[PDB]
Amino acid sequence: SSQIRQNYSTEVEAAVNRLVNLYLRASYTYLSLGFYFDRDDVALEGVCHFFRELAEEKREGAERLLKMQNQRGGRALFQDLQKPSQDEWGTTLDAMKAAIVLEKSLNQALLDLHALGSAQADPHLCDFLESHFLDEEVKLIKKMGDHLTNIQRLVGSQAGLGEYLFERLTLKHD
Amino acid sequence: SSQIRQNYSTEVEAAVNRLVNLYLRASYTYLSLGFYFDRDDVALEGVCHFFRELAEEKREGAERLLKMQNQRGGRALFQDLQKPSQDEWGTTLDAMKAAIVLEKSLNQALLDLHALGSAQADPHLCDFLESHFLDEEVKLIKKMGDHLTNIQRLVGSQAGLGEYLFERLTLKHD
Amino acid sequence: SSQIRQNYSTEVEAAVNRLVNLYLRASYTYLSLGFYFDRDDVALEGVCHFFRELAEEKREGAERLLKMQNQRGGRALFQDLQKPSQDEWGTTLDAMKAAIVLEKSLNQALLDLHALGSAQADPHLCDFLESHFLDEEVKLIKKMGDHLTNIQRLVGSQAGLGEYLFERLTLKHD
Amino acid sequence: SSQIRQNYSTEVEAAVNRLVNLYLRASYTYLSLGFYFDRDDVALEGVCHFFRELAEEKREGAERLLKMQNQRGGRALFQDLQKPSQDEWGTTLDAMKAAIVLEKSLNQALLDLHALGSAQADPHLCDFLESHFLDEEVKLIKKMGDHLTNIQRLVGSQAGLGEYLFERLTLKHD
Repeated sequence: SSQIRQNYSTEVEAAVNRLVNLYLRASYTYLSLGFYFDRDDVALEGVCHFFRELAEEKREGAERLLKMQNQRGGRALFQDLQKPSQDEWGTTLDAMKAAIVLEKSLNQALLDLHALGSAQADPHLCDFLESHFLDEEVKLIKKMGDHLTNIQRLVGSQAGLGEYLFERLTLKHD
Repeated sequence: SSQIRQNYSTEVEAAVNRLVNLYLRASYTYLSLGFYFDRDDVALEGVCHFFRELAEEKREGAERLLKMQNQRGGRALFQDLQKPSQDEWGTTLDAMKAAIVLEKSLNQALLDLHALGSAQADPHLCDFLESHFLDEEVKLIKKMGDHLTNIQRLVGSQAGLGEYLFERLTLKHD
Repeated sequence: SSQIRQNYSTEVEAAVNRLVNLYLRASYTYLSLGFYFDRDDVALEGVCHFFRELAEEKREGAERLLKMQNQRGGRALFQDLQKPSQDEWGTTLDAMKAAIVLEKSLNQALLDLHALGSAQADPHLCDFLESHFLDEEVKLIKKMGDHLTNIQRLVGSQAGLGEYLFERLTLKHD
Repeated sequence: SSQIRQNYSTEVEAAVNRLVNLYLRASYTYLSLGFYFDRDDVALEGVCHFFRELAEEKREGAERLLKMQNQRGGRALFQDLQKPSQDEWGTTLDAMKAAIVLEKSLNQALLDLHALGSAQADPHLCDFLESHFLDEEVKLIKKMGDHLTNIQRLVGSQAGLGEYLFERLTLKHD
């Protein structure tokens, strides 16, 4: 193993490596969601921008885990990154419902790793997770929850106008 | 009684103490109205913000009365604060109708205390009330009157879109 | 329930709601303590000040819990707010002793909610509490412990003068 | 009478003239109180400043009334100014006691003039009095009430030390 490793289990090392793949795959998904709203036949700039920023955020989440792996003396392993589940993502409502499901599963994975951390008695991992990932995740899912109920009230009324105005007044103005 | 008290009646002292409870209870109500519009399933940020600022304003109104009580040589008494009448507040229209009724009754209470003040021949109380509470109250109820007729024109048309746009263009932009 | 709620239990939702009531009621207690020391026959401005700033702090502690409730997917419920235990609070010593007892029970409430959070396996709650309430509470109860021993040495020597000097050199100068 | 005079009664005109004398005499009393605390055998600088600033305030109050008399079309009449009731004023406690009694009588005079103003239906006089004198008077009598209970707790412990620390920490530092 390596000279610096201390109270870092193979069970956690392997789970951190699996979580890096999940973050990296969420990133790839948001890259796909963002460039779909840039198509000339979808053309919702604010929505493209929303998903592109989250792509970057998840890539950074994966790098932060990758660096931690190395601080603890673990060794990183990279697996294939499955392409995003869909190639066309629908409307803003369909894309937001897809994104919150995605975030929810990333959050479950953090929660599972944290439970491992405490089972393994690793206070540093538990802290690392609580400090950088657990709250960010709770805030993001609430933002997305908020966006869903606002898209749902607009789109119920007049779907095309609703999508344009949400993108216009919430995503290009908040 | 206390060395500084002069032309301050027990009838007014008791009414000021009752008005502190009313302000404090209005504050608690606006705290409840504001955090309802923050729920992920209501998600109207501007409306949450409107009621949260009024919560603060009413708490300050109660403190201003509390300080006056002490300047006049009266003694403050605090009673229980009843929880807000409702736990879920409806839509922006239902919340604004509830708020203007609330303001109207606070205003009636000021008006009643002012009438006491003049019956008791207390020029300072009458001035204190006219200077800090009576005009603020008249302006606030007119603002709320204005908001009601604007929410009512939007919501008549397309209710969901109407609520989003009011929150968007009047409360996040005025 | 709500689309965003995840790993948030009823035990804890219910417990945050009651802790909101405790904070709000501590807030109301300090309002009373602060305005008591403003009475012309007590006249200790630094003490009035001390307790008024704690009233603001506990009201904000309650709003911070209320905002988290909504981020997690929980639903806020407000109960009546019991009036402060006393109407007249005695001397600075009697007031500090009551205040440290109040903070101690607030702290026990946080400590019990923290224990719930971990029994329920809620890492985010435990983190939120550790980050915003647990340390602030330890530091405040120490500041108050310090203040009691200083008031006790002063007041032991000469009562009136000891209260005046503590208010003058510790509360109007620290 | 004068081309500008309108709804100004001869009763109010005369009462303003008597209030000018009261203010001017209160001013003369504070001039005396202030230079008494400047005597080398009293030597309480903060107490001297306190009463000298009030002397100046009362002379300005008298000038405010005189300018009003002229705006209303009234005619000012000046009577003899009786010398202060005492030539030696005792201790800070005795001097504060005397001063609060002086402000109380000035305040009763304002109140009685206000009552006249309303009996005569003089809205401008009532406003003038409310705006410039009635509140200033309620805050000053509270400050003096605060000062008396602070001097009484000090002086009750060790009279010479109590007077020195009051002058030192409240009047040279508040």
